[PDB]
Amino acid sequence: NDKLVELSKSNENWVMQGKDFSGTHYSTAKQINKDNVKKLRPSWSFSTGVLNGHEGAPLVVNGTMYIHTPFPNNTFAIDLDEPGVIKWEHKPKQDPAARAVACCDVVNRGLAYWPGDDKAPAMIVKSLLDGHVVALNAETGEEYWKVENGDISVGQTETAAPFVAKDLVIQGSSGAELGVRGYVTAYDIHTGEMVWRWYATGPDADVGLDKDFNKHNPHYGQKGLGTSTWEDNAWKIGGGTNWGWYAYDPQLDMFYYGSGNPAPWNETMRPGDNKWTMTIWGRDLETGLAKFGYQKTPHDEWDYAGVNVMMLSEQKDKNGKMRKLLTHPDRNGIIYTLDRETGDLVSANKMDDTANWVKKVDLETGLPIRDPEYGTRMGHRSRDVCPSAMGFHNQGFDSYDPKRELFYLGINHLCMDWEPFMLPYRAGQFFVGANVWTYPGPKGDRQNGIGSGQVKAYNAITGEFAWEKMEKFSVWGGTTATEGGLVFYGTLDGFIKARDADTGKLLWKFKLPSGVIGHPMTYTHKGTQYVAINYGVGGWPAVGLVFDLNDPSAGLGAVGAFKELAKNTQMGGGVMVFSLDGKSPYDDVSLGEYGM
Amino acid sequence: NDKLVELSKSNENWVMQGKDFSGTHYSTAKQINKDNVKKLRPSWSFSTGVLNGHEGAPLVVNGTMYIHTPFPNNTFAIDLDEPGVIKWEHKPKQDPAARAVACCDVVNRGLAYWPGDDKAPAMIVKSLLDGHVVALNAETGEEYWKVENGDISVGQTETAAPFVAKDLVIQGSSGAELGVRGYVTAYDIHTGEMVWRWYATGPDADVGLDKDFNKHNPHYGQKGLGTSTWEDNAWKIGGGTNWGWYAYDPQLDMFYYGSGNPAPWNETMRPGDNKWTMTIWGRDLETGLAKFGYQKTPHDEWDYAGVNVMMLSEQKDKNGKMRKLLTHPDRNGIIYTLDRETGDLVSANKMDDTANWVKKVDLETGLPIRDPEYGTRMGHRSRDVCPSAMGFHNQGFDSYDPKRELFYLGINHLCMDWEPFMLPYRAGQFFVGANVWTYPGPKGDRQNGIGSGQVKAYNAITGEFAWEKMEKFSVWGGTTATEGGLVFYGTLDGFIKARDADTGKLLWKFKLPSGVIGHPMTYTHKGTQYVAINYGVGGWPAVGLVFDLNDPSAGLGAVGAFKELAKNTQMGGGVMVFSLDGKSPYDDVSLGEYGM
Amino acid sequence: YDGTKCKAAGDCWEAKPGFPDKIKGSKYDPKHSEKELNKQDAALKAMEKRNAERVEQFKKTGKWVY
Amino acid sequence: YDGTKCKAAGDCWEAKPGFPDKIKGSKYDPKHSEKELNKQDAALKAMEKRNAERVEQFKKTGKWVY
Ligand SMILES: O=C(O)c1cc(C(=O)O)c2c(n1)C(=O)C(=O)c1cc(C(=O)O)[nH]c1-2
Ligand SMILES: O=C(O)c1cc(C(=O)O)c2c(n1)C(=O)C(=O)c1cc(C(=O)O)[nH]c1-2
Ligand SMILES: [Mg+2]
Ligand SMILES: [Mg+2]
Repeated sequence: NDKLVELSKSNENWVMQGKDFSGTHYSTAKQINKDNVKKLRPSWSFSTGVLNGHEGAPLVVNGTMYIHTPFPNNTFAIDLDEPGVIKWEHKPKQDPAARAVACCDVVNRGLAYWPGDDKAPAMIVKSLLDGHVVALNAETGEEYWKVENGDISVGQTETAAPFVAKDLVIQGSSGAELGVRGYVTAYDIHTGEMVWRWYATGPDADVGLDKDFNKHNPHYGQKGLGTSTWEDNAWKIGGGTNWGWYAYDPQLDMFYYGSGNPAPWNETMRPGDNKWTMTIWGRDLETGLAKFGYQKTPHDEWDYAGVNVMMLSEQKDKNGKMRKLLTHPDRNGIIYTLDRETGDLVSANKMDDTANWVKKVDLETGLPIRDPEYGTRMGHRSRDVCPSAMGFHNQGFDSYDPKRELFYLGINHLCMDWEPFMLPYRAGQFFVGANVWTYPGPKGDRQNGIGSGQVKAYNAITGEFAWEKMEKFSVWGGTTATEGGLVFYGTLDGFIKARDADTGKLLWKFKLPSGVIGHPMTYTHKGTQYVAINYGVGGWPAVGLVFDLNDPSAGLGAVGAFKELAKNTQMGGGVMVFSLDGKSPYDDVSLGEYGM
Repeated sequence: NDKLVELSKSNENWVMQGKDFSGTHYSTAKQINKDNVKKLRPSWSFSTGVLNGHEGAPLVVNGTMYIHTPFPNNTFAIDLDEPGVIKWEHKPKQDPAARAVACCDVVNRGLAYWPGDDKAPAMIVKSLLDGHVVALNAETGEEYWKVENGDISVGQTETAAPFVAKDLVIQGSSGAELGVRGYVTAYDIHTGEMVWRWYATGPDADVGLDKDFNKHNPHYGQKGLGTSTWEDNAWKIGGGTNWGWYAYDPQLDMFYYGSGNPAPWNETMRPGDNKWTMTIWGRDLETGLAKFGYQKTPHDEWDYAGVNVMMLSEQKDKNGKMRKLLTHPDRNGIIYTLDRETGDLVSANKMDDTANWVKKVDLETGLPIRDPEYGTRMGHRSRDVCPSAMGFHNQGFDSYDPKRELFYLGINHLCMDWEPFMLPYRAGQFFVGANVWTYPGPKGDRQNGIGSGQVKAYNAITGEFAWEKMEKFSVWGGTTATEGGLVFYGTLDGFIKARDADTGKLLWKFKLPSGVIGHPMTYTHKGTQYVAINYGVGGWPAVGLVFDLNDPSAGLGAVGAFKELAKNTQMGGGVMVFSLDGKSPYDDVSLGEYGM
Repeated sequence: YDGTKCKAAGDCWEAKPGFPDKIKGSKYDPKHSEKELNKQDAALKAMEKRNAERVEQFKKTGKWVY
Repeated sequence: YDGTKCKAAGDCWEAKPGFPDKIKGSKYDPKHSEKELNKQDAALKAMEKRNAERVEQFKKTGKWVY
């Protein structure tokens, strides 16, 4: 979308979850910098009126902040000139049964925005847990259309943010833990019409392959593999849902995202590479056809759901050639960098060297060389496998400073024991088939339940870390970087923090009401730079607190890794907004006062 | 309690809901004052993990903050040296059926603290909605005892804060809207033993009268009136619950509180003065026996439940004589000032002159002269009655500046239509019997649903207001005053505000996450003055928002008066803490950082 | 009825125009069930008995058993 | 099974030692119901049809009717 491209250039706006189509989360605003970030204080705040995890972050455009919540997925709009007034709200009516088929808390990763044209005014686009995608008039909040994009009776939900590019709304899928076959769908914003829909497994007619699919890398595999790497019809319930993030290159007119884990978690019930789960896609926008597809984790044994963030950059490779790239920190603990036109593998490095399911990724063959000692299988309990199923990286939307050429990665340091079990598939029921016990990795403090996070600054070409910092808990919510030399992120124990972009030194932090599982965002309004963040702990790490669980293997293995969270945070739900010296519209005390 | 008296002298402590036994809510701390209050911004924050209304405020004693919540009434302790760590928690198990017999949201007005002696350690004391009173070890949070003080099956609940004086825990009662006969009970903190229990209606044997009851004012009434001002056994379900506040004079060894409304709201079903509902009590502490009782509202026709705050002072009367006083802003719109030794009526002035059920209170006869034009009765729709049942003052704990000799009153400007109807009594079911429509009063903006609050500064001897200020919504949560010349309060539309104590000029305000229905509190820690407040809107004014109601007469008449609240706030639940420049323990960024 | 006419100290109630001094037998008779009226006293007495038992045991053992 | 031995481009799966090349008829046979397997696709096809009807009516009337 040409207008989104232009809007994203302005510091007045944050028009999509990733800030820009490249997913940089990079702000050129410098008002807040290394020398004054300690003066950052809350300007104003807003409670969402719901609890459970608050992922994603607000959008800001046209001088309005747009805020989403977890189930029932309410939307609020706020005029930034008077933040205490709710300009409009949208409160969906949903079957509460939708809660029961969400594996990992009733989270939602946020709104999208389409700027309007001469046939339709600007729209806010939201997803609902019960499977719907809804387009709302951005100014008024009134429904423009509502389409069905998932049926909870067969285990489908939606938690991902919709993604707008040109005049399409693209929505992914959730429910691999219930045997849902992944599907990605585009709707025309003007008419609500379905433009295409493509699947992660099955016949090529279902998967949507361009005639030149993987032409530059035929060894990745090409035709027929969506069935031939499965036994009989197991692909029909084969997972590969895409519930994370997208990137988009307007010049190539291609979008990029990863498909998720195969189902069930029990690897013995699905022999074969299980393509095209766990795959990095480069798809043509208008037709949705795949130009390349690289499978990161053939025959997944670990639930390394391949849905994580895509960050686009242009850098010179080791041969001195300028390359258009994507960089992608996977659940499996490898940071993938590919040429985003050809799909060529440029680098594939461990985000932490304790990762042990794979020895290395061979860049020539493109294959991860497995260490059988850390695989999983029926009849065996695998121990001290790194990463955990929760990943060395999960859904957090990270950042890339294009001047420093550094990616700022919010990382989990988590490992696990794992043992599969046999089970039947019944539509609408869970279909996991493994018992899991997750805990802090070797560099942390497993006996004390802490040291399960890291923040690292990474160069995708050299593979080196500019700096590495340990965190008390997994850094779940992503990161945002600015030309002020700052990297912002929130923590599960309830802080927003800023580190020095060059050294990683901790410069500032503030105790929010609840832990953070979304990313910071920033915007400038009437000359003042603001930093805002969701708070309200939840998602996978906090299922123990949120659902009152105690068994260490409960919450798909999360509960035993995060028992100490409840000593540092409780549930919550809201937005906190920060500025230098807490400068605020309400510094004019007459603003909003009765009778003016 | 001698130790509580001593602890309350220090600015490091806030040891009871009223700050001190006189209920002054007055701080001598001057770090924050009228000329630097604009520098106040959040220091740190804490989500309670629950929604609905958050009444009362935290306590602070010997370096620890104690925090309570609405149902299910969880307790948190936090060491102020590291506010992000929860030192201990207490999470009661209660029948959720308790929610259904709460008339006016599942609020709780807070903790009490008993400072310990050689037989038992210091204790935190809490009430539960389901009627229990619980004593917890203050250091560890472990249960010391738990007694039954109400049975939800007959309509009893508990929302009031327990009150500690000497070694007694005193607890009130709730449920007049379900025909509960009011009872007040004392328990020994060491043993859990019930020391006395006295009722608001019935034979004198139940009410607990000293032989000298109303000796100085026999025209108030003395013996037998708990039955003789009722017809037959209607007093058995006659209301008079006490769910508000107490004050205590250690020298007189007397405590003071008001009893609530008679049941049902239908006045025609209970002919008679209905004593001793609606009564100001002065009772001996150790025996509970009443030394005086003044009925403010004989034969209530309006639900002016007489439970509001008591504030003690010593001032010269109009004749120049020093008097020991209590001052009490009633739901019925009259501010009562009595001699707290004799019970003598000193002044009884309208807190706003639009009050019209009463022409004036005759100080000689003690009687409110009724205007029959604004009474209620079967077969009649009463119109434009002021105050509303919600009162010109409700449960907010206000403040008194003893140097300025001014009471800072958080007031509601609300009037009503009212029409009773006949109904039967069934134990455990509601027993209201009136349809009610509340709206902003004449000085506000009825047609736009706003102008329903006031803040006024009041001298109890002259009856003069030093200043009067309008507020968009009813000021529900009380006020706190300091020798920095500041009056703090929170508002239903989600602000904490500071006004000039001398002029009422608005000096500062900050947008909290949710509306406020509890009072500000303050304390000093390691040389820094902090102001803290609960947020999380609810209680009677916000039942429309909290329970999704739209009929104007719903929520006992409140819904039609507060429809605009939802445009300014959503639900929430937490504590926000403020200091000059947001100074915080986490200014040391290493505090609480891994490792480890 | 303006509240200023008192048949005794503390008793100034009067019927409003057209209303009876007593409502028993009138159209306003609440006809309360006397056994319903007694239920909250019974409930309170039961709780008092249970608390007292807890208190006696507490004095003996030093640990509260609800 | 180290992932490096490939049957064809994009197909490098091997059974682990002790495990069969195919699990049908084995202890690990999932014995999936084809009827259950097809339910997802049925649900999505139904939603596509209902969406299409909404789209057609939207084009006709200019206001979305769910
Ligand atoms: O398999 C799926 O389709 C699906 C959905 C989700 C989701 O929809 O939130 C998660 C996962 N998988 C998953 O594997 C996972 O680790 C995870 C973490 C979270 C979270 O937001 O904290 N959601 C999900
Ligand atoms: O009659 C009663 O016993 C009882 C209880 C309460 C309560 O327990 O919260 C209120 C009332 N009455 C009442 O009349 C009232 O206006 C009221 C307001 C509130 C509130 O906290 O917002 N509680 C109560
Ligand atoms: Mg998954
Ligand atoms: Mg009442």
